[PDB]
Amino acid sequence: LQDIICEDSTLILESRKYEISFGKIYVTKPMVNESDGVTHALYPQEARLRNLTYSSGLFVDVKKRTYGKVFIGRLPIMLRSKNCYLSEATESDLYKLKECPFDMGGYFIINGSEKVLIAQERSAGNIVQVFKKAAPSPISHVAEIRSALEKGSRFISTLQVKLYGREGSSARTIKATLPYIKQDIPIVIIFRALGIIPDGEILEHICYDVNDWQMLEMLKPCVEDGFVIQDRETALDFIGRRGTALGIKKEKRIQYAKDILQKEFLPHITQLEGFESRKAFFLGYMINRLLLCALDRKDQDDRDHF
Amino acid sequence: IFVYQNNITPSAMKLVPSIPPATIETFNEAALVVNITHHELVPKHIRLSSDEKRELLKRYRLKESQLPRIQRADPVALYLGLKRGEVVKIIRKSETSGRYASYRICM
Amino acid sequence: LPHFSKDDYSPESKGFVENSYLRGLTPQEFFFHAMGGREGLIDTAVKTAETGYIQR
Amino acid sequence: MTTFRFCRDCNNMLYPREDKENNRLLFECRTCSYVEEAGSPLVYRHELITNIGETAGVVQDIGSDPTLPRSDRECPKCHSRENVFFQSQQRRKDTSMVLFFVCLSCSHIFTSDQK
DNA sequence: ACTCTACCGATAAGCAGACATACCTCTCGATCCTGTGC
DNA sequence: GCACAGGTAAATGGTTTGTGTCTGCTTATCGGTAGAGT
Ligand SMILES: [Zn+2]
Ligand SMILES: [Zn+2]
Repeated sequence: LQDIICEDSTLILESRKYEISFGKIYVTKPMVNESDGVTHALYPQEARLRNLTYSSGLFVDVKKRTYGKVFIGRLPIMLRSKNCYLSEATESDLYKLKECPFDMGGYFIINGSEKVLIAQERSAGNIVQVFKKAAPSPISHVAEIRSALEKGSRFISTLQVKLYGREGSSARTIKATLPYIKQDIPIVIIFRALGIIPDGEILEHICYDVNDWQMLEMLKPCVEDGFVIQDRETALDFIGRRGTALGIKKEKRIQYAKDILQKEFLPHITQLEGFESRKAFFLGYMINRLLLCALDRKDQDDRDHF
Repeated sequence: IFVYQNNITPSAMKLVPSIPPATIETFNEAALVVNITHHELVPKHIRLSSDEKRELLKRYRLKESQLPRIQRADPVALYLGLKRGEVVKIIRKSETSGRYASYRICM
Repeated sequence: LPHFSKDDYSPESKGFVENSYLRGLTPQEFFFHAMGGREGLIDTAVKTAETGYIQR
Repeated sequence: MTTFRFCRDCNNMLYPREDKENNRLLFECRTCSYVEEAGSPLVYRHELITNIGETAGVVQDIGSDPTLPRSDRECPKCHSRENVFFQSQQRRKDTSMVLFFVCLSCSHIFTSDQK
């Protein structure tokens, strides 16, 4: 609650500056507002009998500045929680309050009905997984990561790297999939866009061993496909031209590509400056994992693993 | 009857149906290496004359469209050179009756 | 299972129940039997719908 | 290409080419010339089957894995009565069920393929 | 004799459409309002 | 004193684990001859 309150609490409206700057937040005990306006403690038995909601009001601090405590809403309280009256109650107190001592709590009382939140099962984020596609499809292997921010807002940005061409086909190339870009981009171009211009450094990042000639042979078509791009600026403007449909001149395309790489390109490693080395290393690790899966040195990841 | 060796052109195929009232049939050596009618799964096919077809239709009180159909491109139809509207009698063995006769009309 | 060693191809580790229902089952073969029963239940659950659609 | 030739100047790799007049294959970079004799008959090698004795990374900490089974096979060199064995790490059905034994005393890898 | 390009046939490969046994039983929620009026 | 009537919201960017098996439409791609010379 405090993390969400302090996440985005300052907003500027326009020396005429208006700010809100929401302060700390606290949760009070469960209370009920009557018809005449009086207030009293709301116990779970009374809430169940009167078809009320076992919710407790909460307040925040405004602290308005131009250059007190205010009501924001009512939050339902789970039974037998820290804010519930039954947390510290003994057996005698529970019997007096007409509550069964064998009750375990863990449910919400809304509108006089008991509701239980069923746990939802989802795949873990920030995990690199490799799977093999169908034979008729032109994609052999896919390596994708569902990057997401924990403390920050929900993003769920998926970066998928696919190996184009089947084993029989000689046109074996690797193309990634940047967010908000509707066409696959070669890995070498993306690596150049991160500032790693020389090809030897690209190969060093991708493979950590100089004796694995099969991986270098597979990467050779990629580095050949990266012949056109030779500097960081050309890669950046190529990426920018692959985004917006030439709405503005190519001068802003480089800035747009840089911003998209700094923000959405794997937004779990970091988001500030100095991200080039770490993101390039992570991309190289992903490529290495994909090639290891292709080289049958590792098994396909299981989606049923707990 | 013309038997080509490997392949035939679409223009060549177009040329074939241009000789009235005669008929030209094209066959492949690969398809003619093995006789289809000698297979154990292929029953006997007997072509019916116009009088026989009329008698069958009258006796069973059926229309031309109210009969089982066999494609003109069927290998047995090509073997027998069946034309459009011809009726072929099929005799096959059955596990419930000793003999069974069925009729199909080329479409 | 975590209670076995790596690269173990012995029948006990691969799901052979050498016991009987009267004698009782060890936890490993109990888990294997549970997995088999779950697979069977899923198979019947899919098959009834598929055969119903086929019959229709 | 068993090995990749990298230009001494810059860091790009070298394309294959023939001198024609000299009748000698030479490797040349694109950012800079860097012309040399390129005395290597290897231009391309293709592999179709799994390498014999693939084993694994066999790090020095291979003996610290509690899940690795242990046996009493005699070590060919140091004659120890202890080792850890594992099957081939290839991820298909083409590989056999041979076992690779690793001694934790001399770090020697010996197989059980008596044949 | 096959160049300079046109319609014939014969595929590959991507774009969407339809749909998943049958019978009944019970409970539980929701079916609008905010800018605008003198 | 309180009611009265139009769809003025979001622009966006954005989403989701693992649905196959034919069907039809619309391109892209591949051979093959015809309008005739030195
Ligand atoms: Zn160079
Ligand atoms: Zn040893």
